[PDB]
Amino acid sequence: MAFRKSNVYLSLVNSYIIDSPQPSSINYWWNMGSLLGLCLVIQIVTGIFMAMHYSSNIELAFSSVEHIMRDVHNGYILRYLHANGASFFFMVMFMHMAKGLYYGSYRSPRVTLWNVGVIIFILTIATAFLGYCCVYGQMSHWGATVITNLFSAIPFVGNDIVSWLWGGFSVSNPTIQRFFALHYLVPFIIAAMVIMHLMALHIHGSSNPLGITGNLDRIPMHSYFIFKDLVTVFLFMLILALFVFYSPNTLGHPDNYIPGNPLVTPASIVPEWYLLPFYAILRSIPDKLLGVITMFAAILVLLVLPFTDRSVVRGNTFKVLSKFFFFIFVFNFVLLGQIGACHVEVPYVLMGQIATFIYFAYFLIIVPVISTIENVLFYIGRVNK
Amino acid sequence: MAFRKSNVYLSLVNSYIIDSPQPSSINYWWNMGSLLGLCLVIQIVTGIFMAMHYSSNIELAFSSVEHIMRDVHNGYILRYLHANGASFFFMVMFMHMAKGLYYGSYRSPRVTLWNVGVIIFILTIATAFLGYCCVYGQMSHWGATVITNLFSAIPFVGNDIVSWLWGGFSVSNPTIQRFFALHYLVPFIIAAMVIMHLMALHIHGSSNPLGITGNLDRIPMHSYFIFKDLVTVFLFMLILALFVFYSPNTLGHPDNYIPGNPLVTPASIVPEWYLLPFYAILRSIPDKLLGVITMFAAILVLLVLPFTDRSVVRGNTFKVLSKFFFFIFVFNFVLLGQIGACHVEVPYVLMGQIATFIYFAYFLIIVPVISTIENVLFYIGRVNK
Amino acid sequence: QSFTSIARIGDYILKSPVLSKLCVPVANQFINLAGYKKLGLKFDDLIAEENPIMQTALRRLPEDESYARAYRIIRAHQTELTHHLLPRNEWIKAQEDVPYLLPYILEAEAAAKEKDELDNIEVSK
Amino acid sequence: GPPSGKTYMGWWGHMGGPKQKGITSYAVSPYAQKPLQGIFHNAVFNSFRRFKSQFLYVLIPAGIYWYWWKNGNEYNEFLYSKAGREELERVNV
Amino acid sequence: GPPSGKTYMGWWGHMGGPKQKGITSYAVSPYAQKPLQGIFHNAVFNSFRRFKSQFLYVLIPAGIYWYWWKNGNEYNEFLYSKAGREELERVNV
Amino acid sequence: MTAAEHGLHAPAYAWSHNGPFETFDHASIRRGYQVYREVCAACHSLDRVAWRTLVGVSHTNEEVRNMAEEFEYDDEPDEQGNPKKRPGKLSDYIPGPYPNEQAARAANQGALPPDLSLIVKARHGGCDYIFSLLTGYPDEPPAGVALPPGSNYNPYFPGGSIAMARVLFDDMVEYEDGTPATTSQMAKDVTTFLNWCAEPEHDERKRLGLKTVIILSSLYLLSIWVKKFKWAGIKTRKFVFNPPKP
Amino acid sequence: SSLYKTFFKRNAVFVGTIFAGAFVFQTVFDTAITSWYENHNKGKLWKDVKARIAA
Ligand SMILES: CCCCCCCCCCC(=O)OC[C@H](COP(=O)(O)OC[C@H](O)COP(=O)(O)OC[C@@H](COC(=O)CC)OC(=O)CCC)OC(=O)CCC
Ligand SMILES: CCCCCCCCCCC(=O)OC[C@H](COP(=O)(O)OC[C@H](O)COP(=O)(O)OC[C@@H](COC(=O)CC)OC(=O)CCC)OC(=O)CCC
Ligand SMILES: CCCCCCCCCCCCCCCCCC(=O)OC[C@H](COP(=O)(O)OCCN)OC(=O)CCCCCCCCCCCCC
Ligand SMILES: CCCCCCCCCCCCCCCCCC(=O)OC[C@H](COP(=O)(O)OCCN)OC(=O)CCCCCCCCCCCCC
Ligand code: HEM
Ligand code: HEM
Ligand code: HEM
Ligand code: HEM
Ligand code: HEM
Ligand SMILES: CCCCCCCCCCCCCCC(=O)O[C@H](COC(=O)CCCCCCCCCCCC)COP(=O)(O)O
Ligand SMILES: CCCCCCCCCCCCCCCCCC(=O)O[C@H](COC(=O)CCCCCC)COP(=O)(O)OCCN
Ligand SMILES: CCCCCCCCCCCCCCCCCC(=O)O[C@H](COC(=O)CCCCCC)COP(=O)(O)OCCN
Ligand SMILES: C/C=C(C)/C=C/C=C/[C@H](OC)[C@@H](C)[C@@H](OC)[C@@H](C)CCc1oc2c(O)c(OC)cc(OC)c2c(=O)c1C
Ligand SMILES: C/C=C(C)/C=C/C=C/[C@H](OC)[C@@H](C)[C@@H](OC)[C@@H](C)CCc1oc2c(O)c(OC)cc(OC)c2c(=O)c1C
Ligand SMILES: OC[C@H]1O[C@@](CO)(O[C@H]2O[C@H](CO)[C@@H](O)[C@H](O)[C@H]2O)[C@@H](O)[C@@H]1O
Repeated sequence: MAFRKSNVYLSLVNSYIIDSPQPSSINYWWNMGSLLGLCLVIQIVTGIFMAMHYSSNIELAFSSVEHIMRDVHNGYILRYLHANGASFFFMVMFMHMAKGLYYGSYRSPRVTLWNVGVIIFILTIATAFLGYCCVYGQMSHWGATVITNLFSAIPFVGNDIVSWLWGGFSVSNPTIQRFFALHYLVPFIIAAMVIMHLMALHIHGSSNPLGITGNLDRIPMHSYFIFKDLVTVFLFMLILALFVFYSPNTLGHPDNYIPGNPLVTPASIVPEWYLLPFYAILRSIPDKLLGVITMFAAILVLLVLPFTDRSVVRGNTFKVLSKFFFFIFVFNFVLLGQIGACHVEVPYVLMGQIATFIYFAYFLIIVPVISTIENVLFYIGRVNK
Repeated sequence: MAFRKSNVYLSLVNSYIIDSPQPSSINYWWNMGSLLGLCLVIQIVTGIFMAMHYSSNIELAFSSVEHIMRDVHNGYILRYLHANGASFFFMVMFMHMAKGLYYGSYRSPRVTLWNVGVIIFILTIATAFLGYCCVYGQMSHWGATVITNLFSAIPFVGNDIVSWLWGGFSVSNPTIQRFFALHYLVPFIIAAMVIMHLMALHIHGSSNPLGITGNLDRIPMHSYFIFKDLVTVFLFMLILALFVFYSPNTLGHPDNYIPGNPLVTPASIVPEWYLLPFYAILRSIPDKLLGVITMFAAILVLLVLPFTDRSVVRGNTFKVLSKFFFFIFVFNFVLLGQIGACHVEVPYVLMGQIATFIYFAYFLIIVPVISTIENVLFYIGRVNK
Repeated sequence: QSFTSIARIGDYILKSPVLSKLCVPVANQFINLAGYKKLGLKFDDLIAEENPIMQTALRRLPEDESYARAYRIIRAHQTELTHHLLPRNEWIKAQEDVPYLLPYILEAEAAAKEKDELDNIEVSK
Repeated sequence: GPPSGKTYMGWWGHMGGPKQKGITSYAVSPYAQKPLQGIFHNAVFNSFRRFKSQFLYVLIPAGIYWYWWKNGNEYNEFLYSKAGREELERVNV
Repeated sequence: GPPSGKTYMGWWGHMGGPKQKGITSYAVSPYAQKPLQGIFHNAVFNSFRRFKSQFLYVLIPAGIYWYWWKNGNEYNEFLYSKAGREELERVNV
Repeated sequence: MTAAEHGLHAPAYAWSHNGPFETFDHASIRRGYQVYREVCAACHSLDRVAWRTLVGVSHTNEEVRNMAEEFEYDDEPDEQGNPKKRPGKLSDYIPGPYPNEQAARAANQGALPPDLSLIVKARHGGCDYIFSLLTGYPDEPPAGVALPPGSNYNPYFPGGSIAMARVLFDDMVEYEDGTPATTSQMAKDVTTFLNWCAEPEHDERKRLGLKTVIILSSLYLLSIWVKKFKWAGIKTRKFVFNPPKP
Repeated sequence: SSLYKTFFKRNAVFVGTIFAGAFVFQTVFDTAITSWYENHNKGKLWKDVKARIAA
């Protein structure tokens, strides 16, 4: 037997990266996974190196990031890579998830795979949030305040949890310092979940754009997909380099270049772009508690897809109605994000409420109705009886 | 089949902790591994929670540990658990390694298991070093100073490596801040290494006190060993509790209760007890370069044992000469530690030099000579001609 | 260390009256102090088996002795786990502590040695 | 290792697919093929055909959403101009 | 699942040992045994068994090292007392 | 190392807080503070100790509030930006005697009196050493020992030559509770107070230790009994061999 | 032991009861320890000294 298959350690590398039987027809959309792995490594490495020059003290945080920006050799590259890297991490993750909805990657026998993914998504969002808090700009402070306060909605113990998360009367020293400690911790938890993710992927293998069995024609991971993934890796690095060196602050907010001030919430306050859709959902509900529940349900409803998809075939490739409504969903998500960046004003408030409804209706009403209808369309459109 | 065997995640738990076939006769010495797992968890959990109230800046480091001792609820418990925990971690690792030496655990087919273990030992010592530096007491400063300087012995690039490690002209702010960053990192690498350790352990299973095959009589891990391990878990906790609440500082040095001072090295300087033997080895060589080499070789020589043991049977249980020299070695190791705690004075210097030679001679001379003699003794003591 | 090597040195001593009168007694003492007989094991039962030579030997060992070996091993692990010794009347006696596997081991070792030599023979044209 | 829970995928030699018979495949070494410099003129026009079968599934919804946004954004601008303060006061509170 | 290497240990049903025949074993339910009193009957009585059999292999090297330590420790004490400064000047530099 | 260089070993006194079940003597802590304030404070700081920690330990809320209000601290500047002072509060730390290291060394012939907040844990010997040092100054150094101009002989100090002169003398303080203020009594009292400064969690630490050790001791014995039960079938397992027929 | 049978009758104690018992044990055990501890240290505690200092 070849040493790569016989050795205890290399055999794992071989089964996941070398001899892994991949469906011959997977397209570039199946390259997002490896790209997400790259993102995690970029975040961890750039983060550890910056951590070496960081001070979590609330009185020293902002200045310590400025110290990295000015005094640390190549320090601006670390920060711009880390910061822009976060956004790219989310853009690639959204595409990874979208790819899933589209090709029915969430359905049997891959539900465990999908559920772990939803878990990872939540963890990543919390991580990115904790990270943003460590800069301690104006957006950092208020983001920390709003988000920790999200828990004050829990009845009875509500305000107690917030006080506990803060470690005091308001977002202050104890909060920033613990948030840095947790920011360092979660990425390793995510790495562990990614292993669980890959474990669940492995026993069933990847699906393909045709939505049918790939067992009749598999090709090895090595060379074919190792080199195909390299294509997207370089593209990913090219686009990211463009932002890091030429437009480092386009995806950010100017207000975060201002030290946190406990007495002033800027009128120009806006959440990080990747959280806008969820933020818009929360604002659409004129009730505190219902607002936070709906926003959290917006993430959890992703778990319902395996059951509401009544279709007898996996994927949207051969489904006119599903393909159409899928894009309604994508652009509705984008719109929810746009509403998020707007002020709570007349036309926008209604648009957000209707878009929020469409967001939930997609998983709970549209998918099951459309899939059922298509099941019957495929049948009567050929069966002659 | 049972869900614990068919589920992708549970089957891992089942194979390592439930249905795992253990030799029916493994004694309490085989409980040290589970204990090291507990230590790692204890160290990580307590470290993270303390991390929430710690400041790496060389000016706030010492006082932030004092802040954890005085202002943090149960903070002194966290710190004493962490500090005393580190000590117990080494006492248990020393016993685990000694168990390995005595029972020929390092012998084929468990060589990789042993080698990864040597890796873990090194990472664990480096982690402990980095953690001690974070306190920033007198011992911390000078320990950071002496140990980083170990690399100045590398010819040519030696001094650059040290300036690079320090991040300046001497152990200072950038040194403590990166050391804390690194202290946070390595425990996660050790965990990764522990998983590799267990993977190697799993393909061959544990050995036993008789040194012969355990294949004829195995009993499941669950119940028998899950409960046998619980016995040592509680005794470990009881003893750690005795130190933590009743004698929390007897294993440390009072000099680390004095803030580090770059201009004064205390005359009472002494390394942490678990590092004393290696310290004694280095101190025995009247040459800078040769001194660091020999000290590092003292750890690496553990790698030669699989090849220097010529015995035709695994383990010391039935070998009078091997048993006697095994204890010479153990006691020589304790003496090396006691020598380390003494001053560089006449009787002690020669004793250390002699003990250092005994340490290396055990692996390179005594073991191969004695094992060869015992092979012949077992033969001529029965065969007629 | 190979058994061929052990045997070569051992036979040499065992044939020499001078060395034999000097060493054997010390060896007898060593084996009694070793204590494996008190566990009911024969020396050959102690040989580490996780290597090709021993697997070959254990394969070739006749059925009946193989079942006997298995019993001594199982009985030993049980005795050892209880922290006792077997009653004296169950201890292996010196007469019984016979090198039953040794001939199979030496045979396997010689075959591998030849195979190694033949795999690396040089040719003189 | 322990008994493995069976899935819908196997490995080389026992992939889990149906028995294959009667199908023959042929392939030529990449080393013996035209140095991939024949992407244009031979099959450059073959493109567009791919994104002509799909553009409507993306474009119509994108168009539906673009106008909904453009329509609401203009209304907002009017509501907040001197001219719109009349309607703004009514629709607002 | 991929083919991994062979080892000297298998799993329940194919552990890797020789074929077993002729051995019969017996056991009794822990529920039917005398409510554990063997902690102070056959544990304290059989106590010091593991002691008197092995202690010499530990005690002799322990004693050798302890003596060497005490001897060198006392020599140091003398070397640094008033009575030892003469021999101290000699053996040192 | 010579005896002089080592320093005299400090004997073991019977501190009422020595022992797994003993708390500090709070009356001794309270008396110790007085000795610190009236005798040591002039040269030694207690920087890590906040007034509020004395409350409920050696003084009442009122007593500490009044003690703190006798000291000035930098307040927030006025509306014009000019600096202003304010009376201390429970949240403040016991003020030191010197503005900086330079001023301290100047008032002590180049020597720097260390902060005593951790002195008990920062020296081998603990309380025994502190007490022995404070009460161990002889009237004159031993014969043959030349003392550096500005130094004082104390056998317990490594080297024997210490920059601090003996400061404790019979009845230099008048204890509030009428206790005879002898040198050794004062030494005993401040040392006790200094131990509290270094280990304020002491009393609470030992109380939890008793709880923790009783639970774990029980847990340990329990686990042994349970283990023996789950292993009873294996421990008494019997084997019999009947050579199979060929 | 019939003392055990009357409460659990040949069944092992269930989690709910175990947890419930743990809650009762914490309260009762703490009180008993604090009580023993404070009494062993009578005259030394601040509350005891505060009573003394009355002038
Ligand atoms: C956004 C900020 C962060 C993200 C940065 C990273 C971006 C990567 C994500 C993009 C992605 O996944 O796109 C996938 C689609 C699907 O494509 P497909 O149906 O499987 O491909 C058939 C190939 O042309 C076969 O052709 P090929 O022989 O493999 O060469 C393909 C093409 C690949 O180009 C790429 O870089 C891949 C996107 O190279 C070229 O000839 C053109 C070079 C510009 O690729 C597309 O063409 C997009 C269509 C909308
Ligand atoms: C400073 C930091 C220290 C941290 C480390 C703390 C953990 C220490 C681990 C101790 C250890 O590994 O020692 C193992 C040896 C080997 O022992 P053996 O051959 O396998 O046992 C036969 C049993 O009696 C079987 O007997 P058993 O029925 O399983 O009960 C055994 C005994 C176990 O006690 C323990 O907790 C084990 C140490 O329970 C009792 O009866 C004690 C009642 C008070 O046990 C000994 O001989 C101990 C002397 C070294
Ligand atoms: C919490 C909720 C998570 C979900 C959030 C989702 C957010 C949206 C994610 C952003 C990007 C959207 C990615 C689109 C999803 C995958 C698209 C896809 O797979 O398209 C496949 C389709 C044709 O593919 P076929 O396999 O069916 O072809 C068969 C040939 N016989 O090929 C096509 O349709 C053409 C490609 C379409 C490009 C996508 C355009 C939308 C771009 C959004 C712009 C972002 C604004 C900032
Ligand atoms: C870098 C390299 C590091 C390695 C250095 C070594 C680590 C330092 C040593 C620390 C303690 C380790 C003690 C030795 C390890 C356990 C030894 C062992 O496994 O002993 C087994 C033995 C009896 O067991 P048997 O199975 O052989 O009995 C025959 C039954 N038929 O059991 C016995 O013989 C009794 C065990 C006696 C232990 C006494 C140990 C003395 C240690 C000094 C303590 C240090 C504190 C200052
Ligand atoms: C850091 C996060 C993640 C990493 C590193 C990761 C990585 C991967 C990898 C390597 C693959 C195989 C190749 C591919 O399909 O791209 C994969 C497949 C998959 N992942 Fe993820 N993933 C992550 C997050 C998620 C999330 C958030 C979801 C869903 C909510 C998800 C859902 C899926 C699904 C369903 C598949 C199977 C797709 C198919 O074969 O059709 N993953 N992932
Ligand atoms: C793997 C996922 C990670 C993500 C998604 C992530 C994301 C972020 C985000 C959003 C920020 C704010 C960027 C800005 O606007 O300045 C940030 C900051 C920071 N992160 Fe992370 N991070 C990750 C991992 C890590 C790790 C492992 C460390 C290690 C300690 C780390 C250390 C830091 C530090 C020190 C900062 C502050 C300096 C800065 O602004 O870049 N991060 N992180
Ligand atoms: C974080 C530290 C470590 C962990 C968690 C760990 C854990 C374990 C565990 C759970 C076992 C099986 C049960 C036992 O024999 O105790 C084991 C076995 C073993 N470990 Fe480690 N170990 C560590 C470090 C080391 C080191 C430093 C070495 C060697 C230099 C080592 C050598 C071995 C060997 C040789 C065995 C097999 C023993 C036998 O079956 O005879 N381990 N270890
Ligand atoms: C294998 C695990 C670990 C080991 C062996 C270890 C060891 C040490 C040691 C020896 C010290 C100095 C103890 C003292 O004298 O005060 C220390 C301090 C410290 N460690 Fe760790 N550590 C470990 C893991 C962690 C982790 C994961 C973190 C970070 C989340 C952490 C954070 C700290 C902090 C905050 C200090 C300073 C407070 C103190 O002095 O205890 N440690 N560590
Ligand atoms: C009873 C009140 C006092 C206490 C409890 C006290 C305690 C101490 C202690 C424990 C040391 C540490 C010695 C060592 O390094 O081991 C010390 C040093 C010192 N003390 Fe005091 N002291 C007191 C009053 C004073 C006074 C009034 C002054 C200032 C005139 C003074 C000046 C010094 C100096 C200069 C040192 C430096 C010793 C050296 O390094 O040689 N002390 N004291
Ligand atoms: C990293 C490693 C750290 C720890 C390693 C130690 C391994 C032992 C884990 C103990 C789990 C016991 C579960 C038993 C079980 O499920 O069997 C259940 C029975 O469980 C019980 O009776 C509960 C007894 C109380 C368990 C004590 C908790 C241990 C304290 C935790 C300390 C560990 C840090 C099956 O019982 P049955 O077989 O009779 O039907
Ligand atoms: C969180 C962790 C997730 C899972 C971890 C597993 C992932 C494995 C990734 C690691 C890839 C690197 C493998 C290199 C090892 C291959 C060589 C080898 O195993 O040789 C080993 C010896 O290895 C050693 O001594 C050191 C171990 C290396 C430790 C690396 C940090 C020989 O072992 P061998 O397989 O040949 O045994 C049969 C021969 N009688
Ligand atoms: C450092 C980590 C190293 C990586 C090793 C991973 C080992 C994991 C050890 C812990 C195992 C404990 C959790 C396993 C959960 C078992 C239940 C399960 O798998 O149910 C799953 C569904 O699980 C989910 O939806 C969410 C799983 C989230 C896990 C969060 C930790 C049922 O999966 P099922 O096996 O029945 O699939 C049948 C085929 N259609
Ligand atoms: C110790 C760790 C803790 C406490 C972690 C808590 C994690 C909570 C959630 O993660 C799972 C949460 C981050 C996630 O909710 C699902 C996001 C979508 C929340 C989106 C979000 O962002 C905002 C933001 O970023 C801002 O910045 C300036 C300002 C904001 O209002 C003005 C918001 C905001 O109103 C909302 C809803
Ligand atoms: C960024 C990461 C870095 C630089 C990691 C470096 C790792 C180095 C080694 O770990 C692999 C090292 C810790 C290990 O050497 C093998 C130890 C046995 C070193 C033993 C050691 O301790 C001392 C010590 O503790 C002191 O305290 C006050 C003082 C010391 O002299 C006065 C020493 C000393 O003279 C030696 C040899
Ligand atoms: O600072 C005290 C001062 O006293 C001198 C006077 O010669 O030393 C003698 O008196 C001291 C105080 O009683 C003793 O501590 C000292 O041991 C004794 O020789 C000076 O040397 C010293 O500076």
